[PDB]
Amino acid sequence: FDELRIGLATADDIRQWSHGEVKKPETINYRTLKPEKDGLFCEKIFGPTRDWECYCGKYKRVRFKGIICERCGVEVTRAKVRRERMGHIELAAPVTHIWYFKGVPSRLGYLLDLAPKDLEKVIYFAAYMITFVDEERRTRDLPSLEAHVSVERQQIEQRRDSDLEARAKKLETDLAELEAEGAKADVRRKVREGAEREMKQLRDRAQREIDRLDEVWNRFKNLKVQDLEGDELLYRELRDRFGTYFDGSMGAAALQKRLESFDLDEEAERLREIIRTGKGQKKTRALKRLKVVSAFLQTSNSPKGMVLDCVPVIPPDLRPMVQLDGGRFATSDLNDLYRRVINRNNRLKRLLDLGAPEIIVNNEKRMLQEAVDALFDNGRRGRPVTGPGNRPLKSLSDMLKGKQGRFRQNLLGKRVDYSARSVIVVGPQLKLHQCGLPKAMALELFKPFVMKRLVDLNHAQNIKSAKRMVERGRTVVYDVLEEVIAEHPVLLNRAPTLHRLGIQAFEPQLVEGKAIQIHPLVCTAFNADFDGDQMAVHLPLSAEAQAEARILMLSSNNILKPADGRPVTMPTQDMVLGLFFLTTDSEGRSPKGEGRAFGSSAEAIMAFDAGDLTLQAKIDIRFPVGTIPPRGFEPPAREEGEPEWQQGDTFTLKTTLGRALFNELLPEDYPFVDYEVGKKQLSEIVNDLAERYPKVIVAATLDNLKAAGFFWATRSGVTVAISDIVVPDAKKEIVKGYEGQDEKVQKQYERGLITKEERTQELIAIWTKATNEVAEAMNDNFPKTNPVSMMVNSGARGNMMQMRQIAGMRGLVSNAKNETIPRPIKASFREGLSVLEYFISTHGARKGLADTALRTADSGYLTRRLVDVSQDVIIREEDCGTERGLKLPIATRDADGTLRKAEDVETSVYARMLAEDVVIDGKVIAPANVDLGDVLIDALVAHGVEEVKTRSILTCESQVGTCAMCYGRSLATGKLVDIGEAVGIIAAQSIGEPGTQLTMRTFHTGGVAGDDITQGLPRVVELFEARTPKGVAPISEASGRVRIEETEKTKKIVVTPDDGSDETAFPISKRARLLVGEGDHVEVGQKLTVGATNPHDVLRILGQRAVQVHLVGEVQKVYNSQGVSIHDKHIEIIIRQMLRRVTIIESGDAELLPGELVERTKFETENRRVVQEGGHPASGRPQLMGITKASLATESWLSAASFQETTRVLTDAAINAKSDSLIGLKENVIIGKLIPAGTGLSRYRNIRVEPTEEAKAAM
Amino acid sequence: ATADPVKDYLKQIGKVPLLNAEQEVELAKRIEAGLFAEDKLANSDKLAPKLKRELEIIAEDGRRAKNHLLEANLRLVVSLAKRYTGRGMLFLDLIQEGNLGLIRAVEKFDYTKGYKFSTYATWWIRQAITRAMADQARTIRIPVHMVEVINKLARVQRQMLQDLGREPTPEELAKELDMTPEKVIEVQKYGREPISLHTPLGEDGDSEFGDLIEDSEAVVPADAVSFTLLQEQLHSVLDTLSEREAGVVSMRFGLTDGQPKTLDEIGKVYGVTRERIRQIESKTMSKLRHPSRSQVLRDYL
Ligand SMILES: [Mg+2]
Ligand SMILES: [Zn+2]
Ligand SMILES: [Zn+2]
Repeated sequence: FDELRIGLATADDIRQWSHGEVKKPETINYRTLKPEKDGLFCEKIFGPTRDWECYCGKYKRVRFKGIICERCGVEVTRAKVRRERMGHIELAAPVTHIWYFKGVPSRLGYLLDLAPKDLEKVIYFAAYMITFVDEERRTRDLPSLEAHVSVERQQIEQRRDSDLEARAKKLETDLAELEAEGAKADVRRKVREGAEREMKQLRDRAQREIDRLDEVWNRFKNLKVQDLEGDELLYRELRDRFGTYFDGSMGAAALQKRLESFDLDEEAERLREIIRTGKGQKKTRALKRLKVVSAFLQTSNSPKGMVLDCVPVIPPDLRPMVQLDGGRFATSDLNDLYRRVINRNNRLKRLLDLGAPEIIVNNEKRMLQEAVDALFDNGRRGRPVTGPGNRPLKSLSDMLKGKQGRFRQNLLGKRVDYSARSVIVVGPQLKLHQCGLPKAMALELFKPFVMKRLVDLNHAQNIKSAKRMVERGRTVVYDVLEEVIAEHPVLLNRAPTLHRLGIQAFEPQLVEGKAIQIHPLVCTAFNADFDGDQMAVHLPLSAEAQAEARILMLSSNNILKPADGRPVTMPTQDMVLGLFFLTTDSEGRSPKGEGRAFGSSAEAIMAFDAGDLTLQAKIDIRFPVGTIPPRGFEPPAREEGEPEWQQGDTFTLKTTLGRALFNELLPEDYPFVDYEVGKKQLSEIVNDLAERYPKVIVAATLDNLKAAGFFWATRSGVTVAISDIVVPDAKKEIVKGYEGQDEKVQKQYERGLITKEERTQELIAIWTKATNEVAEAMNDNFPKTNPVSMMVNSGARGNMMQMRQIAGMRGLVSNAKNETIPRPIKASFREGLSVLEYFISTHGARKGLADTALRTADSGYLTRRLVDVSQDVIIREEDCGTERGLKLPIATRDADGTLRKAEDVETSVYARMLAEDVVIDGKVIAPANVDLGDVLIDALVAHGVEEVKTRSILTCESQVGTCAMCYGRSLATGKLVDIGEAVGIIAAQSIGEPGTQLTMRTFHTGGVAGDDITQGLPRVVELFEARTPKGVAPISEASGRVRIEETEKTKKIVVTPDDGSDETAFPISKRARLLVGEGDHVEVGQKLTVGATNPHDVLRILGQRAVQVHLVGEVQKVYNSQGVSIHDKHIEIIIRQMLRRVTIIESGDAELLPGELVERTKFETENRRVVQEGGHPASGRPQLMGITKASLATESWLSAASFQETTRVLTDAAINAKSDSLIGLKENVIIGKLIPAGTGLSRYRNIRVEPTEEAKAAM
Repeated sequence: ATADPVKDYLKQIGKVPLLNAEQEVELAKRIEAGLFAEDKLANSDKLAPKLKRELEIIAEDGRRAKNHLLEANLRLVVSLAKRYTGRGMLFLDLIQEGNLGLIRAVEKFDYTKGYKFSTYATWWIRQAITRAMADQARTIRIPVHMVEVINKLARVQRQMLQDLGREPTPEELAKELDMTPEKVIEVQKYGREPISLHTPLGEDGDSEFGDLIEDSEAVVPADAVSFTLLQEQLHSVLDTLSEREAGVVSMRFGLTDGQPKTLDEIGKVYGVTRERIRQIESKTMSKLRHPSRSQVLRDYL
C-alpha cells in the first residue's frame, strides 16, 4: 500500500481481469438450486459454490485441491474465490460509458468539439456522423464532377423544355378540339383551365426536383469531419449520390472511430494558439478544452477508454442470490441489470446473424446502450429502470454514492464486535475512573477472557466445557469474571460524540441490575442526561489498544475541555448547590451562635452538632500548622516584636465553619478560600488545581468535592411548594395601571385619531416597559434564602428570566411567522395561563422545537464539513524555522489615566507563544517562547504595553505541516502540544460542538426583507464557505471624492479616486441607507454603506491579514452573541486552510493554464523553477474559497471521494490518472492502515526495548 | 433522442404507407421473384454477368419490399406487445422480441394463403412474445413446459375462485389439473419471484433488507478455535500412544491428510499385512477407548 493508481480501464485490461466469458442470463436451475453453466453464478468462471466441491459430482474432497476437472471445468478451491473472481461480457456493438458523458464538461471535457445535444442525439441513434472524408480526393476531381453536374442540369433543362412544349401542344389541341366539338357553350375554356392547372402542377414538381438537386449538391460542397446529419433520408441521398468519399456512421461506433483517429496534439497546439489570441467566453471554453486534452496527452492511456468494448461483471458473491427459508429468494438488483444487458446483447447478436433491417438493428443497439447506462448509472437519463415498479433499481454507481453508499457507511463507520449498549444510571459512590457494567453485559463482552481464565484455574475441564459453563452462568463464572475485568479499560461512548470527550476509557466494575452505572462528574462531558439515555461500551482488545485507553483516553486525564481550555468535568446540577449553601454568608438562617471563636475546626463541628452554632455564621477559627492561609491574608499577620511567618504556621481567621469544611476538602497545599464559591469561582479553583497540581490530586479533590456537595445539598433542604413561589404583591396594581393606559389608547384608536400600526407599536413598547418593570419588582421581592434563589444564583440550574415567567407575567410572545401579538400574556405559570394565552404560547413553543431540530441537523452537517476540510493538518515539527509573528491587541478600552486589559483577552492571546521578547524599560519582561497565563498578562498590562507579537499558525513557516510552537500549547492538557497531535480534528470538533447550542435567530423581521443580515448558524456556515453575504456592502477601492446620483430608475454611487486614477462607479439599491457624505473625501478601507463585507474584496485590496482578522472576528462575535467561547487557534487553522490556494494570472512563462486554483507550495515551487531557468515568474493572486471547494480540490482523490461528492471526483481522478499517495488521515482510515497522527508516527513506533545490564545482574 | 425511448421508437416508425390488398400481393410477388433470382444466382452453373446483375437487382427489390412490409407491421407488433405488457418484461423489450417474431413470420408468408398478413402474423408474434416472456421474464429461469403448467394452474385457479367465490382446496385443484396434489404443491412453490435485498426495511432509512439476514459461510470463531483445540488435544493423545500405533490410527482416519487410508491401504508404506494392520488398528481403538485417554476427548464430542 503505497499508491492507489486509478485510470481508464481499456478493453484489453478488462479481458485480462476476466477468468472467462458470460454468454447466458441463466442464474440457477429452478429444481436443483445450483448455478447453471456459463451464465451468471457459473462456477467454471467465478468459482465453486462449496469448498473444493466441483459441479459434476467428480473430484469432491479437500485433498486433491488445485486441479481442474475435465467434466464441468470447475477449479476446486475455497469458495472464497467467488468473492474475488470476476467475469466479463462481450458486446456485439460497443457503447459509451455513461459516467464520462452526460455530465459536467469537466469530465466530458469537450474531447470532441461537439455540443452535448450532438452527443445525446448521436450515441442514442438519432443522427449520423461523418467520421472521415477524403476532402483532398474530393478537391482533386472537382472539374470532372462539376462538368458531370453541368451536363445533368443541361439535360434536365432540355427535358423540361420538351415537357413544356408537350404541355403547350396538349393545351392547344384540347382547346381546339373542344371548341370545334361544341358539346356545350364553353367546353374549350374548361378544358384549357384544366390544362393550365396541370401545367402549374408539373412546374411545381419541376421546381421541387430542382431544389432537391441543388440541396444535395451544396451539401456535397458542405462536407467536413464531425458534421451531424439529423435527417436520415438526407444522409441516404448523400450516400447514393456519392460514395467512397465520405464515410459515415451512427451510435457509439462513430465515437470509437473518431477517438481512434483523433489527433489530440494538433488540437492542443491550435487551442494554445487560440488562448494566446482570444477573447470572451471562447477563451474559457478553450481553457477547459486545453485542460482535458492536455490531461489526456500527458497520461499514457489512450482516449478510447471512453467507449468500452467489454463490460466487467461483479463477482457473484458480492451480488448474492442467497437462499431464503420458506422457498423464497433474495436477489440484488445488479442481477436484474446484468440479466438485462446480457439479454439485449444476445438479441443483438441474433439480429446481426441474420440479414435484418437497419431500423431494428439500430433500435437494438440503442436498447443495449440504455441497458449498459442503467447498469452503471440507473436514473441519470429520464426515468430510471424501475424494475418491479415500486422503487428504482440499484446500480453500480449508486452503491458507491450517498449516505448509504460504501464510502461513508461501510469504510469510515463500521460495526464492531466486542461491544454492548444499555441505559445509564447515576452512580455517585464510584471514583472518577470507574464505570459499572451489569453482570450479563460484562460476562458477554469478556467471553474469550473468561474462558481462558476458567480453563487455567481448572474450574472447567476443557475449552468447550468452559463455553458450556459460561453459557450456563454458574457462580464460579461470575467469580472468574470479577477476577478478569479489573485492570482492563472499557471505552464508554455516547451516540452524538460531538467532541473528543465523547469516547472515554474507564475501569469496569461488576454491578447488579441491568444498567450502566456512571460517575455524575463525567456526565456533563457526554451531555448525557439521565431522563433516559443509552451509551455504548467498546472493548480495547490489543495490548496497544488497552495501553492507549489506560494513558490517553482515561477519564481522569481529560479534565479540560479542548474547546477553550476550561474545566468541563465539574458539573453543577446538584453538587454546586451544596457547595454554595456551604460557603454562604449570613442571613441564610437565623445566625445563632455568631460572634464567638472556636479552638479548632473539630470543636466547631462539635458545637454544630450540638445545635448552638449554625453552619452559616461568622466565627474565629484556628488552623494547625501547615494550613496555607488566604492569599490576601498573607500581608496581615499577628502582632509581635519578633519576626513571624504566618504563611505556614498557626493563624486565627474570621470565617465560617462551612468555608473550613470546603477548604479541608481541597488539598492542604492549596491556599485557603474565604469567598462564596457559586459556579464561576468553583470553575476558577478547579482550573487552578488542574494547572498547579498532578492529575491524581485533581481527581481526589474532585471526588471529595462531589461527596461533600451531595451531602450538603441533601442537607440544604432546597424544595418547591405552592408558597415557595410568591407572586409580587405590587404586580396586580402596576399592571392595571398599564391596562388603564392601554384601554385609553384603545379609546383614542376607536375614533380614528391613531393608525392601527402606530397603536400596535406603542402598545408593544408599553408592554415591554411593563414587563421590564415587573421583572425588576419581582427581582427585588424574592428573598435570598428561598430555594429558587439559592439554585439560580449559585449557577446550579436555571436562569433569571425563567423565574421571571414562573412568577412574573410571561410578557410578549412571538406570533406565528415572526410577528408580535398586541396583547401579551399577563399571568405567570403559578397563576395559570388562560386558554388563548396557552394557545399563543404553544405558537412559539412548537416553532422553537422545529427550529431546534433543524439547527441540530445543520450543525451536524457543518461539523462534518469542517472535519473533512481540516484533516491532514498534523503537527510534524518541533520548532519553526522563522521568527515572524502576529500583532495582537493586549489591552484596549484604556480609560483616561489608566490601562485596562482586553475584555476577551483569553480567547485571543492566551495559550500562544511570543515570537520575540519584549523590553519596555530596557529590561526583558516576557521571555521569548513562553505560553501566557494570568501572572505574565497582568505584569505586561501593568508595565503599560499596548500590543504584543504572538507567534501563531498563520505565519508558521514549516517545511512539513506546522510546528508545535506556532500552534502553542494545547488546551485539553495545559502543556505544549505534543508532536503528532491531531489539531485539525480537535479544531473542527470545537467549532462544531456549540452549533446545537447557538439557536439564535432574529426576533422579528420588522417588515423589511434583505435589511437584517443572516443571524446564527447560517451566518457561520456562510463565513466558512466563502459565500457572498446576503446583505453585501461594497468597499471603497481607494481614496478620492465620493458622491451620489439619485437616478429615478435606481440609486447610484460614483467615486473618483484621487491622484487622477480611473473613476469607479458602484451600483446600489434605491433604499441604500448609506452614511458617507456626498462629494466628500473617502479612504481605502471604509465600507460605502451598511451591510456585511464581502471577504473576497477584502482579500483583494486590503490583504490576507485583513481577511484573516475579519473572518476570525466575525465568527467569534457570532459565537459570543449566544455566550459560547472557543479559542482563536481553532478558527485560525481552518482560515489558513481556506486561504491555501492561489489563482494564477499571466501564465506566460510558467506554461500552465491561467486563472485556475493552485496550491501555494506548488506556486512557490514553480516560481523558483522558472526564475532559476531564467524565465520571468507567472503572476498569482491569493484566492479565498469555501471549505467545500478546498476539500474537493485536494491531491488525494480517495479522501475527496469519501467526501460528499463521489461521481465527479472519481471521474476526474480516473481521467487524470492521478495516484493517491497515502499521506493524510481519512484515506488511511479507509485502507485500515495506521493513521499518521499520534501513536502512528514513524518516530514513535520504531523504538526498541531492552532492560539495563544492572537489572539482569540483580535478576 | 429523448426520455422514455418507446416514444422515440414510435416516432421512428413515423409515417409509412399502409398496404392494401393488391399492394401487398404485388410486393409478395416481387419477393418471390427476388427469391428465385437469388436461388438462380446461388447455383454454381455459369450465368452471364448482366443477367446475374439483373437477378441481384430483383433480389434487392425483394429485400426492399421486405423492409417495407416490416415497417408496415411494426404497428401491429407493438399492439401485440402492449397486449402482453406488465408481466416482468420491459415493454420496449417485448416490442423487440415480437419484432423478431415478425421477421420470422415475414420469412414464412406467401400469397398462396388466401388471407391477409395481419391474420397470419399475429400467431407468430404471440408465439415469439410468449416464448421469450417464458424464457427471460423470471429471475430463476423456468423451463417452458413448467411455464405453461404454472400459468395453466394459475388461470384455472383464478377461474374457480370466480365461480366458487372462495379459495379452492388443494384436492379440488389437484383433480381440476388432473395431476396429483404433490405436483400442485411443487408447481405452486416453483412459481414464485425473488424479493429484492435493496428495499426499504420498514423504517425511514435504516439500511435495507440486505443488511438484516446472516450468512452461513462465515466461520464462527468459537467453532474454529474449538476445532483447533480438538486437533491439538487429539494429536497429543495420539502422541501418548506408541509411535507405530499412533501412526496407523492416524492413517486409518486421515489426521495427516484429508483422505483416510483403508487397512490394506496402510499396509504398503508400513509393510504390514492387511490383517496385521487391521489387528493393530483394533488394538489402537481399544487402547484409546480406555478411560485414561477419554476424559479429555469426551467433552469435545
Ligand atoms: Mg438524554
Ligand atoms: Zn466436475
Ligand atoms: Zn511554525
